[PDB]
Amino acid sequence: PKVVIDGKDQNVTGSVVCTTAAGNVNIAIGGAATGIAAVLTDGNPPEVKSVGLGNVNGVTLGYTSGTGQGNASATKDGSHYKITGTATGVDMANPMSPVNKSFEIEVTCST
Repeated sequence: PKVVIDGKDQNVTGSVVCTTAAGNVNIAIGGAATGIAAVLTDGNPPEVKSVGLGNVNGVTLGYTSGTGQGNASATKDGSHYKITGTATGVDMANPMSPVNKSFEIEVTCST
């Protein structure tokens, strides 16, 4: 599993678990210390509906489709998923302007 936020590798150790419901793919990495999750469509190519990166460098980052904030794309190659885009968050100290960091997620939902 590979998670990169703002060009910085998170070196994630948490396991990757994927499930399906109501025509969507739910991807989740790790647990409390990680809090990463994603929601894709079960089509090809998959459309990113949301990505949650948890709290990184003081900001709770995530992407949400149809908000005008950030962007996100995904590709599926077998069980492998690649999600790239720009996540947004609130600057707790200076809420004047939002925070935009790029992210890249590469996971396999196998074994």
